[PDB]
Amino acid sequence: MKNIESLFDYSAGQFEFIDHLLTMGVGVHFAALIFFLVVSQFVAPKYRIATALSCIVMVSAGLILNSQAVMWTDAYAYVDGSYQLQDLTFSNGYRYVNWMATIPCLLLQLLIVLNLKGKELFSTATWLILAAWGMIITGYVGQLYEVDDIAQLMIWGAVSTAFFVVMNWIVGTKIFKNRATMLGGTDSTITKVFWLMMFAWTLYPIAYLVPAFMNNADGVVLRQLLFTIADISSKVIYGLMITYIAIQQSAAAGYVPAQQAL
Ligand SMILES: CCCCCCCC/C=C\CCCCCCCC(=O)OC[C@H](O)CO
Ligand SMILES: *C/C=C(C)/C=C/C=C(C)/C=C/C1=C(C)CCCC1(C)C
Ligand SMILES: CCCCCCCC/C=C\CCCCCCCC(=O)O
Ligand SMILES: CCCCCCCC/C=C\CCCCCCCC(=O)O
Ligand SMILES: [Br-]
Ligand SMILES: [Br-]
Ligand SMILES: [Br-]
Ligand SMILES: [Br-]
Ligand SMILES: [Br-]
Ligand SMILES: [Br-]
Ligand SMILES: [Br-]
Repeated sequence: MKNIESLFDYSAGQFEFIDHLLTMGVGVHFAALIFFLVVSQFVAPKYRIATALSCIVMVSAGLILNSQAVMWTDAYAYVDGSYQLQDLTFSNGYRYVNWMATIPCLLLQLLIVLNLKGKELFSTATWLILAAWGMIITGYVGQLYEVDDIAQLMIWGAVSTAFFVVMNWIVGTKIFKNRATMLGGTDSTITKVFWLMMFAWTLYPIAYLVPAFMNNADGVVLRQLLFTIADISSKVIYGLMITYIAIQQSAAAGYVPAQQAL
């Protein structure tokens, strides 16, 4: 009731497009899961946790997308030419709770391939996860108001954006100060990962603001489209680049299965 999805009836085309976006997302993540599983054997032990974290992200995201898909079809029924709300079973909040889990995994695998270790790894990961959780929690509270109090959505979103900016400053600083440690030419690749991250993660706050500038059924569809683009880019494409960096550094470090795989 606190999300704009509950305010509208949906045409068959809108309803089925959203359903298909979610089910396609399930398939893409679970297909990627198998890929990350199989290639982990070609990653040196020092970096293998990075590929395992991608497996965890894939199944976490895939399970939540699958839950959303079923909740979507549970909540609406085709009545008198449109899909109409029948039950209070759909909200975007499950995405937020999930981010609490997937964002730390995405950040940790970056720090691993940057060759951080020991106290700097633990300390950097701690500040980053705290900043990320602050961002997610304040965003979560904000979107509880996307129907009733747009002013409060904006203020919680400004607080959330402050955490986001500080998080990105930490990430960028560690990347640019440590890329000279990277092997196999991946000092060039990691800079592209950072820019991919900036692009993909910024799509989420744009989706968060849809209720302010497109409060109608097509805005609901656009938000799910943006989430889909952002999810694939921030989790799947990002994970593929992290895995490439892990294998390339594994090979440059003399790990034979990595060398043969490449
Ligand atoms: C809610 C309103 C708040 C509005 C606030 C607007 C400020 C945005 C400016 C920068 C964002 C920081 C993004 C992080 C970019 C990377 C920075 C970095 O990596 O620094 C390089 C380092 O200094 C070299 O070694
Ligand atoms: C796979 C999911 C990812 C990488 C989620 C990332 C989410 C964000 C970067 C969220 C950012 C937000 C803001 C900066 C302000 C508005 C509220 C959020 C939480 C959507
Ligand atoms: C309040 C929340 C704080 C959460 C802090 C999280 C701490 C995570 C610390 C680092 C995890 C590293 C574990 C994997 C080791 C990889 C090193 C390697 O195998 O080469
Ligand atoms: C239970 C798991 C959550 C772990 C939280 C620990 C990390 C803390 C990070 C920043 C907290 C930001 C506080 C925002 C809460 C105010 C919203 C409200 O209470 O209405
Ligand atoms: Br239609
Ligand atoms: Br239509
Ligand atoms: Br190793
Ligand atoms: Br997720
Ligand atoms: Br179905
Ligand atoms: Br490259
Ligand atoms: Br939201």
